[PDB]
Amino acid sequence: STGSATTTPIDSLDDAYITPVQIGTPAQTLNLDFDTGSSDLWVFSSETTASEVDGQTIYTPSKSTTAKLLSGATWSISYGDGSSSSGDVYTDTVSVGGLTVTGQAVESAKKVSSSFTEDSTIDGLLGLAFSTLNTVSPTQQKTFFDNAKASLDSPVFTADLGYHAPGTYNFGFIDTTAYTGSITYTAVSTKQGFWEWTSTGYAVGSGTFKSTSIDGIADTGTTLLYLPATVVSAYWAQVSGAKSSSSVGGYVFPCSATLPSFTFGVGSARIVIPGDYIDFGPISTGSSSCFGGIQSSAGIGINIFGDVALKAAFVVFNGATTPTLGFASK
Repeated sequence: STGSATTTPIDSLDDAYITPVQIGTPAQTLNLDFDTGSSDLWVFSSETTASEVDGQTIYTPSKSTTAKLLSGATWSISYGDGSSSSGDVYTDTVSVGGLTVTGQAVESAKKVSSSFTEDSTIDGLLGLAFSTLNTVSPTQQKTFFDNAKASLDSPVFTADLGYHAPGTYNFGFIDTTAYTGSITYTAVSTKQGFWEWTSTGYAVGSGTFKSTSIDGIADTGTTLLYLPATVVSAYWAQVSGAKSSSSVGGYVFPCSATLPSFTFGVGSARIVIPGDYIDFGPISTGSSSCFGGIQSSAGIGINIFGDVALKAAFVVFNGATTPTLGFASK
């Protein structure tokens, strides 16, 4: 089997991407944030504290003839941005782009933190990291991809995120029309539960490539590109007036600037992030200070190849017995 679904930016900045997902019988379609950095499929629901729902579409398990309470199971998750959610668990039928999994754990939110409530466009998350990170207790549950894998034509999914435009998540096949050149595959460590890999270096604009190993994670659920402070300083030094602002929370730059590109290495191959992809717009409405899309990872503990990087590539998440990642230009 295969599936193919369009993913759409939630706003004009590409702050996140939503993909429609069918849950239950009859189908209830929710727009979920596909997150290769986490491993829970959780949704706003009829169980979510009413004051914490503000415009989201909810899953109502009592209206699904295939929903079953997973007795005794609870979940609770905290994300790198400080947001969180928790609740109980159903199993139900879940379809993405024509690919169907029966008995998928659908984690129903009883509580969500303010940033989820405040984002009316995201009805939940669909985790695509390794199932070892799934938070369901006392019986850990499998991701949608893990459950689908054996049925897929090939045990892979691909992320093709757009810049200021829709893109595609495919399951079970590699669309050879969706990228240019060849796909360069690189090793993955699953020891932390992430799609963790080592970039071979970087360049800023037209500058020379610096060969240096940068371990980080391919994370569709993180907006920006988080890299070591040395790398980030080298990038922003090429932008007149750019500075790191403690009060804003990262590098800012004059909105009048033209940003240089940023290149990252995948083996001997190179992925070029155009400068425009690094512009996240005014820090507050009407400001002439703009927020940068490349930020320091120093306070995180891990480097994160988030959407800013991934949207410049066609990315293969290869879930073969030994997982690997593939990157192609497009």
